[PDB]
Amino acid sequence: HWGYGKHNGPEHWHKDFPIAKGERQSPVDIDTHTAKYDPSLKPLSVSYDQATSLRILNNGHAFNVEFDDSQDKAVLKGGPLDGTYRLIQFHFHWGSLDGQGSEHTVDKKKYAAELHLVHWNTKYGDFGKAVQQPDGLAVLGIFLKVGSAKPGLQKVVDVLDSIKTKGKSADFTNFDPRGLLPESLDYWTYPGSLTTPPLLECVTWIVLKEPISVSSEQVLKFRKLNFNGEGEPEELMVDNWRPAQPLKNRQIKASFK
Ligand SMILES: NS(=O)(=O)c1ccc(SCc2ccc(Cl)cc2)s1
Ligand SMILES: [Zn+2]
Repeated sequence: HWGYGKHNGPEHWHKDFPIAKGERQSPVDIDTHTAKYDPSLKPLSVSYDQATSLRILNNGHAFNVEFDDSQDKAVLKGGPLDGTYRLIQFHFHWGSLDGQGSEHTVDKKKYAAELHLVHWNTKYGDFGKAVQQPDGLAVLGIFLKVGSAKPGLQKVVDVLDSIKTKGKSADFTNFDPRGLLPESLDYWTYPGSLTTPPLLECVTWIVLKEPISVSSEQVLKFRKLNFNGEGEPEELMVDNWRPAQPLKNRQIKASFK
């Protein structure tokens, strides 16, 4: 199976998922000087007051915090988007060391981690249908830097010891994802893909400019997770990021001057 190791990592993925070498792959480097301010972009609308978290799952690649997406409870709209996109899950990508971990980069800078809030376009009815469409998903990406703790992250951190290994899940209700946002919703946006297999070219990416800060201690607990299943040789869950891919024929737009 695919993963992040030496033998099954990003440089191998194209052998089973040829779209890995496609024309709208993610992540990318965001060249801040080349990104054009687009005064026609809207403020984003992040409506998470009725979000219903259900469960957290170690899927062998990351951990996903899952939401009830059976009604418009937690939705993303506006910005570059047409229509309404429902929150299904969030997850992170992180490094073995603070100097790497993000998937997007900003003028080649790597952040310690990157949060992805994954949303699907309601016009397609369910997530599986959405990922087959070029405007099927909207992923809100937020960089993490190490400094002061993020108080709204600690609930997530504290449940990680209960889902150490692949396939473990735990009940995770009443978690408010608004506590993971930065102050500003200034963003860059471009058309891209999933950053893991199957690498489908179905995402409008919205990457916030302002990182959140989390503590060393919080990230260290991410790095205690395991890629392996229970009882299997321990492989720490670290460096679960895909590097930047060719920009090709795409324009990154900025919401801000
Ligand atoms: N890291 S990311 O681009 O946000 C991300 C990669 C993978 C997803 S959900 C993966 C997947 C894709 C297709 C199906 Cl049908 C079920 C799950 S979001
Ligand atoms: Zn992701």
